[PDB]
Amino acid sequence: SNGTVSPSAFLEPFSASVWVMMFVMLLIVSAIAVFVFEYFFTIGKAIWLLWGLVFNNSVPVQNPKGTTSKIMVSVWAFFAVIFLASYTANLAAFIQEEFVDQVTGLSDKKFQRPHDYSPPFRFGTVPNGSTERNIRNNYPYMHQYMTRFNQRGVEDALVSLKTGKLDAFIYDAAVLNYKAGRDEGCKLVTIGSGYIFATTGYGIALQKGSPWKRQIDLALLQFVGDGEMEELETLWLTGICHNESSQLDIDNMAGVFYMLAAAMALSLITFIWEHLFYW
Amino acid sequence: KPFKYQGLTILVKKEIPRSTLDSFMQPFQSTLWLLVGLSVHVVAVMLYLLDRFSPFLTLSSAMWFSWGVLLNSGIGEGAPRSFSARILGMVWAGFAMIIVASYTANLAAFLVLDRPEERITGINDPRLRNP
Amino acid sequence: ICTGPNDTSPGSPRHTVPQCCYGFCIDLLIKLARTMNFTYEVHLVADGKFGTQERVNNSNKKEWNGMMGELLSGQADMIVAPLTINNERAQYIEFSKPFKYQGLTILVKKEIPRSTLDSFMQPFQSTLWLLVGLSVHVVAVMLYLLDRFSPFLTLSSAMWFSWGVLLNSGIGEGAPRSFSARILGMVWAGFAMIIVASYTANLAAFLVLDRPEERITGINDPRLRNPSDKFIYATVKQSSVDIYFRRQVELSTMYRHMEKHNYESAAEAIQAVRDNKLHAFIWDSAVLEFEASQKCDLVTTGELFFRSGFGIGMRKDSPWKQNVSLSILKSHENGFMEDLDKTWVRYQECDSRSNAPATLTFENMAGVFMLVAGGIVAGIFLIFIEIAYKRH
Repeated sequence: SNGTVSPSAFLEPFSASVWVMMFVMLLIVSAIAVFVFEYFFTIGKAIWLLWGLVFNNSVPVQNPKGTTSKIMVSVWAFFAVIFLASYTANLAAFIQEEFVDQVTGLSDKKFQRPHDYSPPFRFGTVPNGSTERNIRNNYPYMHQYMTRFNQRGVEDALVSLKTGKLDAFIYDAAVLNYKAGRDEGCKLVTIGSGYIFATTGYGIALQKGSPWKRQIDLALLQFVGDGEMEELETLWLTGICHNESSQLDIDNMAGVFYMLAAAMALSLITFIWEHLFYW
Repeated sequence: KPFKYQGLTILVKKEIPRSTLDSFMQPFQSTLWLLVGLSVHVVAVMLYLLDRFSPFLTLSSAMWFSWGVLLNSGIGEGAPRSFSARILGMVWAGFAMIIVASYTANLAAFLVLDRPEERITGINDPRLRNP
Repeated sequence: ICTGPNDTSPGSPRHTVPQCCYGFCIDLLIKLARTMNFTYEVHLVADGKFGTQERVNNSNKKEWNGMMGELLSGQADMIVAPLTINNERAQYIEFSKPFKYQGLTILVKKEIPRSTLDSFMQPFQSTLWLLVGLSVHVVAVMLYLLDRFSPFLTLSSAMWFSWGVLLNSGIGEGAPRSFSARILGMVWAGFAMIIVASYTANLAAFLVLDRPEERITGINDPRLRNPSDKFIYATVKQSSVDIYFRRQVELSTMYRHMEKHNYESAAEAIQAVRDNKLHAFIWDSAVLEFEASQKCDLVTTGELFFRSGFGIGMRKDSPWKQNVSLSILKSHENGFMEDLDKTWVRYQECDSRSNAPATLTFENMAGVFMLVAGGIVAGIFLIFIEIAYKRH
């Protein structure tokens, strides 16, 4: 999926408790301080100076005249530059395009109810397999919904899912893991970061009461214990996208634009409030 | 007996960084650039529109203030006089700080367009393993 | 109702008292008992060992302990337990198809970041802090001297200029007048910019401590491949993992580090890891991930190795093999087993696991809040100092 960035991502660097403690309590304490230190310069001018100093942008302010007030402003500005450096130290990593899964799992309501959506969700499986048997014995209605989206094979399903013809492909785990590893551009991923439903394995078929069952079982267990399975799977079943500089769009900066929109709204509300107050 | 010990290895061409004239404009998309440019002007106009009709900051003063606080220059020493204008201006300065910090956090990253695509991790690398 | 030993401590009188048992194995067994018409009688093990082929002292005869020790002796005939399938155990007794596919993993301490008041001042050394504190004053003073003795900015104004240049405040009002001072002020401003840029560059790493050693990487971790006397890791004595580590040809060396610290039970090893007594715990993935989800200060590493499954052990000559195999597989195919996982293993109290950088909180910069409080309480005294000064 293309993914998106939450509007609250740029508030995530610092917890809301830290934000409210510094920017309401600590800020007002420092401002009322500097005001009373200057008294021994309206409080509005004081809070304006503190606000401008928290994030320095050459904002026009009226500096206090007292020596102790100047010391207070200097220590607050040291605090503010610490804040700015800490906030911008990991701002790039916090504002990162995160990829959200559109389907939570095999029990998602999109699979359960495909009709109640503006697009008909297009998802099916390759017939003549254990997957269709499991789907039938578990979910008959969703199987008869499968019937019109059946794919000829795995490569056909992959090339159809690369385009807009299909949305999801349901099939056994190992093949999909191999395909996702060997996919070009890593545009195909399994849901749930490796969500497995049947959690079954591949076995060696034998005739009923075959005398070879014991020897085969011992051989496979010996191979598993000696670790050969590890290099055999990392030589054949290994993938490319496994174990693996972006522009910023309006969606990435959606939160700050919402903040400024709310600021414009509250400024208009305060404008109305002061007109009624003076009236 | 050998006179030089060595082994097989891979030679590749170094992709020298070719810097375009718009590289520093890469971090911010063109649509974002236009949107923030329009936002600067609309904030600049609304500041003096709100300030002039205050019973309790002209064109040039307001626009210079907005541009300077956006660029952190201090070109215009003119502060708004009305309260709601104060809040609007301080939020505008905060948004300017956030956007310039975001631009800084990725300007140098897009200033040099070097990626480890040409780097080869021996013979176990995929692009050589997979023709 | 399960009859088991009362005291698990070695060298203690172990008498069979009936406790009450319930869990994934228990309700799996009741599922088998409902699907297949039979009666059960659950009882605990004489000891706390899963099972290991061991030599006995007399006559050097092989024997099994724990589950298979009871099973081969006829005391029990079927096992519901997290019993790993391996070559050694399959030779004598037979295992059904796995009811939980899982590998091996390492559990370690989360090691929450150490928060200190002086974290923010860490980037620069104390000597450098003192030297720059002297440098701001000395630059202020020769700026004052240069402007005072100009051929054609008082002391307090000079200090305010220097301080507002060192830290961006705007307090300093009034540029130097003499041309000699107007270049030294500029170069001091450049020095201040260099200082603040250097401070900003890497204060994040010093504010929140990193995890150079905590980032375990499977069994390929250097302190796991080559065990030292400082990093101690162990597991449950006489279990599947002991046999596995004894079987590999390359890992034998660390197995020699492994034998002298083995714990009697998984819970004891988990507790030892919890209180920073055991650095790392080698165990099956399922129990470790459940513990990490439940015990919030414990963390898994990943890189699963020796993938296997928990199986139902049973005697080599018993008629229940096919029946239990089909029953357990039918429990696989339908909705039973993922429901059981949801009800018993799939629930989190804390996760705090993400690839994003850590979110800054109170303790991360409690130092700067204490610093601003100290600034407030210092100002509330320097005001009386300056009032006394104005009195003079």
